[PDB]
Amino acid sequence: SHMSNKGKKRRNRTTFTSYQLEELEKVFQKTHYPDVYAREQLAMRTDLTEARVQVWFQNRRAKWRKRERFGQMQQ
Repeated sequence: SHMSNKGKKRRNRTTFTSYQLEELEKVFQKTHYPDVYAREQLAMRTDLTEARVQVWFQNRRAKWRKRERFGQMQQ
C-alpha cells in the first residue's frame, strides 16, 4: 500500500452488501482464520465464491495487524 489503487472502478461501488458483511464479520470475530470447510459454508450463505472470501479476510486481517491502543472504545 504506497499511492496504490489509482485504477478508477466504474463496475460497482461496493463489491459486498449489508448481509454479506454481516456473515463475514460474524465468522471473523468468532475466528480470524476460517478453515477450508468454513470457507464453503460462508460462501453458499453470502452468495460469494471462496476467491471473494480470500480477498476479504486477507485485506481485513491486514488492518487487524496494526494494534493501535488509541483508547477505551476498541484499542
